[PDB]
Amino acid sequence: MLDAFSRVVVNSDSKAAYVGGSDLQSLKTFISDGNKRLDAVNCIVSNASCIVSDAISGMICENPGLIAPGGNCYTNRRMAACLRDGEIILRYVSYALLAGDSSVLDDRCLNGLKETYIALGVPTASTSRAVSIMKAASTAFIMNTASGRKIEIAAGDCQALQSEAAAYFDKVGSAVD
Amino acid sequence: MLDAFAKVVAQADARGEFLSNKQLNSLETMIGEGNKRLDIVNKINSNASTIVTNSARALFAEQPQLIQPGGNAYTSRRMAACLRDMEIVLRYVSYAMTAGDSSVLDDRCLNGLRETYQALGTPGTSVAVAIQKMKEASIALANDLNGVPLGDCSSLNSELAVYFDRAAAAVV
Amino acid sequence: MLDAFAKVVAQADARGEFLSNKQLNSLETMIGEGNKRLDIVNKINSNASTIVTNSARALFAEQPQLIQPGGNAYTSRRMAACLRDMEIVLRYVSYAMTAGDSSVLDDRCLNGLRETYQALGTPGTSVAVAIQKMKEASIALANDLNGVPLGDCSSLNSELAVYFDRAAAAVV
Amino acid sequence: SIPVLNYSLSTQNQRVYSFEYLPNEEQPKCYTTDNLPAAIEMDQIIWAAYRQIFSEHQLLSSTRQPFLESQLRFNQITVKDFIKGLILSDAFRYLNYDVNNNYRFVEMCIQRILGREIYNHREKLAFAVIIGSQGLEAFIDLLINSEEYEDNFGDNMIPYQRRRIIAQRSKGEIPFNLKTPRLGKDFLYKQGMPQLLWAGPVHRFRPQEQSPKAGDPALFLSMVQDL
Amino acid sequence: LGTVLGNSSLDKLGLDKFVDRFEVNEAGRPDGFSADYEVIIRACYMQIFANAYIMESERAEMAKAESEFRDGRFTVKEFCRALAKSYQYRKRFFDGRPLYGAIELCFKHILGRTPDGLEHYRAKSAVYDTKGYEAFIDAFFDDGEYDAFYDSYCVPFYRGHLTTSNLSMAAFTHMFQVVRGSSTSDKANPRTMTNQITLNQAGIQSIPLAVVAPGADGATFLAPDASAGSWQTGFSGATKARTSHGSRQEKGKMFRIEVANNTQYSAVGGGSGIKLQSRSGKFYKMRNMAPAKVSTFRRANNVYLVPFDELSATYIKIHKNGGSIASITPV
Amino acid sequence: MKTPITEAIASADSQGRFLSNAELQSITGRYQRASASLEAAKQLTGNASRLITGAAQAVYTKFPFVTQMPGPTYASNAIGKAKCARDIGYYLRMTTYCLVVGATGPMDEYLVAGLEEINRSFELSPSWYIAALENIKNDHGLSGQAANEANTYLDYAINVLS
Amino acid sequence: MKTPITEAIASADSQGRFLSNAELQSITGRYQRASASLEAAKQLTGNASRLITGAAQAVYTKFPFVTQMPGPTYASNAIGKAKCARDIGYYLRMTTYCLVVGATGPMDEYLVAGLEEINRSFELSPSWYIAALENIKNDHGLSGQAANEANTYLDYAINVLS
Ligand SMILES: C=CC1=C(C)[C@@H](Cc2[nH]c(/C=C3N=C(/C=C4\NC(=O)[C@H](C)[C@H]4CC)C(C)=C\3CCC(=O)O)c(CCC(=O)O)c2C)NC1=O
Ligand SMILES: C=CC1=C(C)[C@@H](Cc2[nH]c(/C=C3N=C(/C=C4\NC(=O)[C@H](C)[C@H]4CC)C(C)=C\3CCC(=O)O)c(CCC(=O)O)c2C)NC1=O
Ligand SMILES: C=CC1=C(C)[C@@H](Cc2[nH]c(/C=C3N=C(/C=C4\NC(=O)[C@H](C)[C@H]4CC)C(C)=C\3CCC(=O)O)c(CCC(=O)O)c2C)NC1=O
Ligand SMILES: C=CC1=C(C)[C@@H](Cc2[nH]c(/C=C3N=C(/C=C4\NC(=O)[C@H](C)[C@H]4CC)C(C)=C\3CCC(=O)O)c(CCC(=O)O)c2C)NC1=O
Ligand SMILES: C=CC1=C(C)[C@@H](Cc2[nH]c(/C=C3N=C(/C=C4\NC(=O)[C@H](C)[C@H]4CC)C(C)=C\3CCC(=O)O)c(CCC(=O)O)c2C)NC1=O
Ligand SMILES: C=CC1=C(C)[C@@H](Cc2[nH]c(/C=C3N=C(/C=C4\NC(=O)[C@H](C)[C@H]4CC)C(C)=C\3CCC(=O)O)c(CCC(=O)O)c2C)NC1=O
Ligand SMILES: C=CC1=C(C)[C@@H](Cc2[nH]c(/C=C3N=C(/C=C4\NC(=O)[C@H](C)[C@H]4CC)C(C)=C\3CCC(=O)O)c(CCC(=O)O)c2C)NC1=O
Ligand SMILES: C=CC1=C(C)[C@@H](Cc2[nH]c(/C=C3N=C(/C=C4\NC(=O)[C@H](C)[C@H]4CC)C(C)=C\3CCC(=O)O)c(CCC(=O)O)c2C)NC1=O
Ligand SMILES: C=CC1=C(C)[C@@H](Cc2[nH]c(/C=C3N=C(/C=C4\NC(=O)[C@H](C)[C@H]4CC)C(C)=C\3CCC(=O)O)c(CCC(=O)O)c2C)NC1=O
Ligand SMILES: C=CC1=C(C)[C@@H](Cc2[nH]c(/C=C3N=C(/C=C4\NC(=O)[C@H](C)[C@H]4CC)C(C)=C\3CCC(=O)O)c(CCC(=O)O)c2C)NC1=O
Ligand SMILES: CCC1=C(C)[C@@H](CC2=N/C(=C\c3[nH]c(C[C@@H]4NC(=O)C(C)=C4CC)c(C)c3CCC(=O)O)C(CCC(=O)O)=C2C)NC1=O
Repeated sequence: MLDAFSRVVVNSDSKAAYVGGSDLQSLKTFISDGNKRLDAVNCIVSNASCIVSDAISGMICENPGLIAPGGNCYTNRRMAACLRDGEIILRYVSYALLAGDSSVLDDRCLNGLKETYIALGVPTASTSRAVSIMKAASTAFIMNTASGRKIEIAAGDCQALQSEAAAYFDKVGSAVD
Repeated sequence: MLDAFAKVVAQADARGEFLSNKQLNSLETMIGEGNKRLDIVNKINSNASTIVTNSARALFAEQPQLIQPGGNAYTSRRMAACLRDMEIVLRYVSYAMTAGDSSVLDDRCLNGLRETYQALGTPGTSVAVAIQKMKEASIALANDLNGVPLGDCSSLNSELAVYFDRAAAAVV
Repeated sequence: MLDAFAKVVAQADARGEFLSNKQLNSLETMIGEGNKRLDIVNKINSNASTIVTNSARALFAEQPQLIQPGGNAYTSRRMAACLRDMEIVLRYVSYAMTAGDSSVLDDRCLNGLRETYQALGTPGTSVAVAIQKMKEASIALANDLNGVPLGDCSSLNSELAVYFDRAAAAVV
Repeated sequence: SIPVLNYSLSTQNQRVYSFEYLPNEEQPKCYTTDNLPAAIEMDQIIWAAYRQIFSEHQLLSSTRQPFLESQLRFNQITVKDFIKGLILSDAFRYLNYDVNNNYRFVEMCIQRILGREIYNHREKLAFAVIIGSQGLEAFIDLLINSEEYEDNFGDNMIPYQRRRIIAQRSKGEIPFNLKTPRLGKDFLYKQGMPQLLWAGPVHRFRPQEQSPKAGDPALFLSMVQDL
Repeated sequence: LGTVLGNSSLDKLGLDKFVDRFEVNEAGRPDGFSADYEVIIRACYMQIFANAYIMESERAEMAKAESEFRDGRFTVKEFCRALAKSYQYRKRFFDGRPLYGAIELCFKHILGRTPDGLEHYRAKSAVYDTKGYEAFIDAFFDDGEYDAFYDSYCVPFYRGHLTTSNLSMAAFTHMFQVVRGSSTSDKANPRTMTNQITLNQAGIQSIPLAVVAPGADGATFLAPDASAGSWQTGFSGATKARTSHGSRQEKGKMFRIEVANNTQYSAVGGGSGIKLQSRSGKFYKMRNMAPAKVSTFRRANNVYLVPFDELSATYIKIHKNGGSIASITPV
Repeated sequence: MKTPITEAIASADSQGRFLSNAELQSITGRYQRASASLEAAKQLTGNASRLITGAAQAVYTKFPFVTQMPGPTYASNAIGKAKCARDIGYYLRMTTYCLVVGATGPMDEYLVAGLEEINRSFELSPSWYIAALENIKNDHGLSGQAANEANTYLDYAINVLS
Repeated sequence: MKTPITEAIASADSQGRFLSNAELQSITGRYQRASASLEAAKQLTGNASRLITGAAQAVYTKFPFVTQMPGPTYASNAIGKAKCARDIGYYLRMTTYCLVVGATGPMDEYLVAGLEEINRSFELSPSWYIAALENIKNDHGLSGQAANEANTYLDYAINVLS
């Protein structure tokens, strides 16, 4: 596991040199953008089970073959494991928003997952669909544009960070496909 | 590849003996019932494409997953691969129904194949349901009392259901 | 490649007709005599090596030039090549004895061959003498009244002599 | 490094789509490590492969290669590497190579490995240069690693004669090992021509008076017996 | 990932997550906080079931034993034993698969190494056949090994990769066949899902497999099976052999290369997009210029033994067909 | 042409060897079915005309648009009717050949090869011929093993067009 | 192993094809010779012992030097006699297998392949066994078609060693 700090340290370690002024300046921009990242992680963490609810309910309600008898959502137990997997995907994505680096997600959640879903018989296109719904849902919560919960935040711009979170979800969705 | 005979000779030689009289008597019984065997295989081959396609209609109708986008059945090319796969498994079941022993079905078709339907992300459980859609049709045509002498065929329909259950057991 | 049957059906289709009753009846007569044909081909195959080597002994003894240095039987490798060529021509005569029609013998072996034993400096006239040493032996084993019931086989022996005469006529 | 010169191109059978759906005949059976053959079917692949390169009479107990067999049966090589290491084996070089006039060995290589006749004389020219400089090794490297050979045989298949016989006809084309035997019509010319081969002429003798003349009925006899 | 980045080879092998360790450091019964125990409890399920999925319904199973860990009754040794005896652990690991499969799992769950030699397998199978199942489980727990490594107060961890526990070099490679990633558990991994023994020819004969690091091109793969030649007849076209004996070793050392995803759609012949045999749709390779309906690659995953001077060429050809390379080990 | 006989010759040719007993067993089995095969073959030739006419009529009754569609390819002219009966005549001819030869070799050679490309380039469809062969299969009037010899091949062509 | 059955399924498999009527005719013909094949197979098993002892004795009478040579290969010991009867026993065993199977597959698999290298490395002449098989071919005592089934294979092994 590596944050932004550790990635600057590792790159400067293979460079075999001190971090210096330039790397440090970009990391100063990380720190000044810190509280926006904090409130952003608070936005994704709050109402997150509701995100998983809406996402998987959208996945099944768009594609009704999963709940059809013989499908991979067809069993009550299978629906339980389905819901929990959505929850854990969103969990490690939330970690990748705190760390500012995808190292936790790449080392821990992303790796071995294609071979697991393929090893179970889980349809991968449906998983990338659910990851996509959590992506747009998560960006709409992170931009205070949720149609049900428009909570108070101080006004500002955070398009950078929304592109960052969309990069993590697209990393998972490209990882399962 | 081995038929029913070459397996008995292979065991007998691997022990390095003559074939015993009792073994010969039972083997005479197998030869003495072989017309029925030819008949069954003829009643499968002469309906084979209809078997495949009708089981495909049943399959895609009961599981509507496969056909829609994001599914293996959806691609035009992959749809043909799906149909072909069913044809292949029917072909080898017919071979191993003629030879008597599950030998050609266990080396040319079924061997390594569950490993392969996990490298393609294809639900092998749904493939075994496709084979379960072929077994019922194939036996239902095998037990047609029509054109053929009446009599006893149960001991051989039991021998047909073995292979279809073996393919279904081996893709999963 | 064409047997007895496929020649008749190939002519009939090449004219685009049904088979008349007369063709069907003669074809019934050929089917009604086919056991004798199988018997001859059994009696050639099960003695084939002996046929080859005895005709080789006869050939080399009668025409000593091939065996001595300079000739074509002189080289040990060439000698072995000589023998197995005799085995080859015997093999295709056995094929065309089964099929009834000189079809496999006239496309795979004999056609092109006289051209080949003119690119190697091999006397094809001597090869035809070897075939004349195999015809004698093969018919002399074909007419063995032993283990086989008595009957009339001149109408078939004569046909067999056709193929051995055709190879001898076609390597020269 | 001086590539192969641009040559012409002819039209043979191997470049059409003959619609032999549910093919009835004349397809070699197929000899492939793909079907996971047991001991026997392995031996049938091995013998067929030997005949295809060495072809018939040349294959013999002495030429036979035990070691490449023992490697092939155990999975240590591909069939394509077996065919290659076959041609590099020297028993194939003493017979079919030391005899053949360089342009002619090009026939038996492009034709015993690819299963097609040469397009024209120019093909024999170019490929004979590259075997004249690089050695036999890199020539066989050229044929095997070629796009064509990968396109139709892949990694484990014995080469066959492509489209020798048409579906509706019997004649087709003469068999391959028949077509290019080994000795070249003109190879001997440089040495002493074969001698003491008369006995064969001595044995078959016809008086001149017995020989048919023009206009007799007997000359056409053969036609009558075929009808 | 990359062995070089960060100066640590092991973490990027997929075993980075499993460093976390869990020793109860609190003496005396915890009456009300209920925090450390629910974490340690959860870690016991993560170890013993190896990330298998247990639900509220399935939390009713082993609720008693769970309520005995929380009391001065069981050490985590004995709690882990109690989780290992129960209905669940038998459903998953024991009933579904054979003893060799089951034996190998029981070492992944209880000791966290793999069995190395056949002697471990003989011992545990014989304990089983003499006495049954519960003495099988005891015979894992009731040995010097578990007591020494964990000392009855530490939740079990993976140590088979480590050099400190004594195991045969193969137990290293076998270690990584048994553990693939944080995600891969028991039902999920292809090699050992349910019934199939994870290790058969390899586990028994101490064949060092190779490592395919999890993820990337080689993430999805499984070795093709080999038979034994004329005696005990078996097919010989299934895979390249591990050995490469003989004269070929000329032209440089033999490299055993594993290719991982072979597929019709991916196989292109070097030129982008799927080539069409006929003008209208026919896509399999023509045999004798007659349509065949046989897949160009029969199974996804053929191996290649290739000597050094032919490497580059082979390396090209795999990438021409869109096959992806799992692992390349010098042989 | 694929016979049993040429199949056996072809296999033992490919193995480079003299015919073994195996092949002779195969030839035996061709000869011991050939009598029923010829009984079947004579009756189909014996009433081939009425089978053709009945078949084309059945094609028309099942597909009534064919006799009504203004087109080159449809039997609404005086040409597509005669050509309709021409092609049906061909199938029945090939079935009688296969009954004489004793495999599907004549039909696989003279009929089956490249027929999809004909039915693709000329707007031809399997259903029109499928319907014809169903009528022939229902109304040939053979009995016993001769009927099985007819229905084998008649089914076989249906397997080809489907 | 090469049977008629595995040969036909192998050929139809290599052509990418179902079992058509041709191969079924071949399997039929295997079944309608198999009764004579088994009658031949039971009498060979029924008196295998005396066939072996008489065979080895015939080999000794024809070749008197074999029982007199000092060398180990020759049956001048108490060992080469037992090993002599051992090898003759092998051939008679394989013939009985091929009479059961219906082709020469068991002999070609278990016995024929590699036999030159044995008879070349151990200085064993091909004729010895030729003489043995000639006695068995003369004294098996079968009659009719069963005798043809035996003499086919017994001749076949002689064609192998010559
Ligand atoms: C650390 C990260 C991490 C993950 C991301 C998951 C991934 C994961 N999911 C499952 C397992 C599962 N995952 C699902 C989920 C699905 N149900 C469906 O209808 C959908 C296709 C899909 C949700 C979108 C299901 C149903 C199972 C159980 C499958 C089964 O037993 O049939 C398993 C096997 C073990 C188990 O059964 O729990 C694993 C490793 N686990 C982890 O440890
Ligand atoms: C422990 C919990 C915890 C949090 C939840 C955050 C909450 C937080 N956010 C900001 C501050 C802020 N928060 C946002 C966030 C945004 N504004 C927008 O218009 C977008 C809707 C949204 C995108 C995420 C912005 C833009 C600021 C002000 C800019 C900045 O301080 O960087 C501040 C600065 C102090 C202040 O404003 O009084 C704090 C403490 N920090 C914490 O320590
Ligand atoms: C010699 C025997 C032999 C077989 C038996 C097949 C088996 C097989 N099928 C596929 C491949 C395939 N097989 C199917 C078939 C299926 N479609 C579905 O809806 C069903 C579940 C199923 C039919 C019942 C599909 C769809 C693919 C392509 C999968 C994909 O690319 O996603 C592949 C990979 C190569 C390819 O893409 O063609 C292989 C080896 N191939 C062989 O060589
Ligand atoms: C070359 C092709 C070829 C075939 C297709 C078969 C056809 C065939 N079947 C039987 C004969 C028979 N066939 C069947 C078959 C069955 N009867 C039932 O009621 C079941 C529906 C069905 C199960 C398979 C039975 C029961 C007999 C009679 C019993 C017997 O002869 O063993 C006979 C004996 C002769 C006769 O009846 O006139 C023949 C030749 N044999 C061949 O040589
Ligand atoms: C399919 C049919 C078919 C054939 C009929 C043969 C014909 C044939 N024979 C030879 C080749 C040969 N054929 C013979 C035979 C002869 N020795 C003599 O003393 C006699 C004149 C004559 C036997 C009657 C010899 C000796 C050679 C080798 C010639 C040489 O190398 O000098 C060759 C060249 C290849 C080789 O060396 O084997 C060919 C094509 N091959 C086939 O594929
Ligand atoms: C599979 C191998 C196989 C064979 C090798 C043949 C063997 C064979 N031959 C005959 C039967 C016969 N075989 C011969 C043959 C001849 N008699 C003569 O005196 C001539 C020497 C010789 C010339 C070829 C004759 C004349 C008959 C009896 C007439 C007849 O059945 O047509 C029969 C009829 C049944 C019986 O006699 O018991 C059989 C099965 N058939 C086979 O299926
Ligand atoms: C029973 C026998 C036995 C062995 C032979 C070793 C072999 C071995 N070495 C390492 C592990 C290691 N081995 C080395 C050694 C090397 N450092 C270098 O600069 C050189 C290339 C090389 C010494 C010549 C290093 C550096 C590691 C740690 C690698 C890493 O973590 O990056 C590991 C993994 C476990 C660990 O980290 O200790 C193992 C199994 N272990 C055993 O149990
Ligand atoms: C380049 C060097 C080189 C070698 C040294 C060999 C080694 C070798 N031997 C065998 C294979 C074999 N080797 C033997 C030999 C044995 N029989 C016994 O009774 C003894 C124990 C032993 C002789 C002393 C046998 C019997 C087989 C076949 C084993 C089987 O199929 O059961 C195989 C597998 C392939 C095959 O079946 O041939 C290989 C690679 N091969 C090579 O390429
Ligand atoms: C050897 C076998 C063999 C066949 C089976 C036929 C098949 C066949 N039919 C046609 C051609 C034709 N076939 C038909 C027949 C039809 N009219 C209809 O109303 C019905 C749908 C159908 C009869 C049931 C017609 C009408 C044509 C001419 C089509 C046109 O020119 O538009 C052609 C193109 C050449 C031609 O114009 O004759 C061919 C190859 N030909 C063969 O050589
Ligand atoms: C599967 C088939 C099969 C066979 C057919 C035999 C063939 C065979 N025989 C011997 C070996 C032998 N075979 C004989 C037999 C002979 N004694 C004589 O006086 C006669 C000439 C002759 C009997 C007719 C003898 C004597 C030996 C031992 C030779 C020696 O050691 O000198 C050996 C070498 C191994 C050994 O010593 O046993 C083999 C392979 N083995 C097989 O596995
Ligand atoms: C009829 C079958 C069906 C569903 C089920 C939904 C599922 C769904 N939710 C979406 C997307 C989505 N979902 C939510 C979460 C959700 N909204 C909230 O305000 C709260 C409190 C939530 C949890 C209770 C958000 C926040 C978004 C982003 C859009 C938005 O701003 O609302 C999207 C858009 C996906 C995309 O952008 O690609 C879909 C398809 N749609 C369907 O057609």
